[PDB]
Amino acid sequence: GSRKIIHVDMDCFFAAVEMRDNPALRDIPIAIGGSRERRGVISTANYPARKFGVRSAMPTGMALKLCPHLTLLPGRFDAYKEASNHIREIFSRYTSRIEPLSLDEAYLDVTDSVHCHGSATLIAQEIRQTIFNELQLTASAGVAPVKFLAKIASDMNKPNGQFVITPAEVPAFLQTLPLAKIPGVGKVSAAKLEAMGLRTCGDVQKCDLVMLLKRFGKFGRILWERSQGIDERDVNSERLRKSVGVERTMAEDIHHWSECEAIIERLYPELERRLAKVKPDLLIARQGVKLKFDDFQQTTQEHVWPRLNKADLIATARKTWDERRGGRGVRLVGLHVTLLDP
DNA sequence: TCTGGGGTCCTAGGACCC
DNA sequence: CTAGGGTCCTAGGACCC
Ligand SMILES: Nc1ccn([C@H]2C[C@H](O)[C@@H](COP(=O)(O)NP(=O)(O)OP(=O)(O)O)O2)c(=O)n1
Ligand SMILES: [Mg+2]
Ligand SMILES: [Mg+2]
Repeated sequence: GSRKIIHVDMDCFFAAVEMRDNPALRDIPIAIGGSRERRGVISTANYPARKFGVRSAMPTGMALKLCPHLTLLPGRFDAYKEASNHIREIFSRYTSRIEPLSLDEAYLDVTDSVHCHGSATLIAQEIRQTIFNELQLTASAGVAPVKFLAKIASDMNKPNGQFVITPAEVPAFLQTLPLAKIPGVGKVSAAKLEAMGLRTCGDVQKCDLVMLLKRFGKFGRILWERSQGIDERDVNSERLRKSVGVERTMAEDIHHWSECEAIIERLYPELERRLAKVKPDLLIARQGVKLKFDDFQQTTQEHVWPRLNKADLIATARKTWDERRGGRGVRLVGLHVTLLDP
């Protein structure tokens, strides 16, 4: 039969949090990101800032050119994590089939429920209302027979709204639905599709799957599927974090290896703590290092390793710095571990 | 404007053992 | 009648939040 998926997405998450915890903001253009001297980027802006065209992933200086009297906050992640924990707890009250995607997003599966007589509409409605009650903070939601359509639905009545797609409304919805709205279809893909001539799902509904498979491979057949309205993916409930990293971007490029080693030594204790929380004994399936150069090119050097240790990371780093650097300076130094299957 | 810090999933391409 | 060609790694892209 038809499944019942709800996707929930907080509104302007970080900015919403700083707004609630300080309404002295609330009406000024603010953004969470790094400082311009520290070569930072906008993590998120509120609507008064977006008004000036300030977006997430935008370099901070650019956001400042668009909004000089922007109020930039560094971030308070433990609070965001508190809110995430909270809304997840709320999600549980209605179902066990919950797949978190981030601090502020999740998929919920509710096709087997008595909570609103089967009304995904009313359960979503509730969830949002109690998020506003308990957390004093808004939320938007989408409802659909499949994941990606619930994702797309949760945007369509944003902010503090919800939207519901029924199996009856799907082909109508799909005929004029732009490809760039489907998750996983970013600007590169959305360009290749333009050259190919594809803009709506309805355009893909009438092409040749052999072609998409030849020019896109996987996440090419997916497009054909989603355009036909198929997404047989399921809420995972026990999806676990496969990797953990810690990386730092410096205010000035470094050109001395001593600087690099020093930075690795400042970063490792932080890779320690975070690892000592999924595996307090220090797992490792693989470990590795990351260098970003002045020309904004990066390289990662990882390998199979038994257990987390600094010496191997510094060896690998001294080697990555002597073999891939090419006289360049480095803006970013990073540490990284992959984790085991169980 | 001069571009973060976390992560996900795919793929090419090399290297090694058979 | 000095394997080649298949596996399994690593590096990197694209995308997500
Ligand atoms: N590039 C990005 C995008 C998201 N994030 C963080 C900041 C956001 O508050 C949070 C939520 O992701 P998001 O839903 O895409 N953005 P946000 O909730 O602020 O906007 P809306 O969902 O209301 O449109 O992730 C980030 O740090 N870097
Ligand atoms: Mg989001
Ligand atoms: Mg959001």
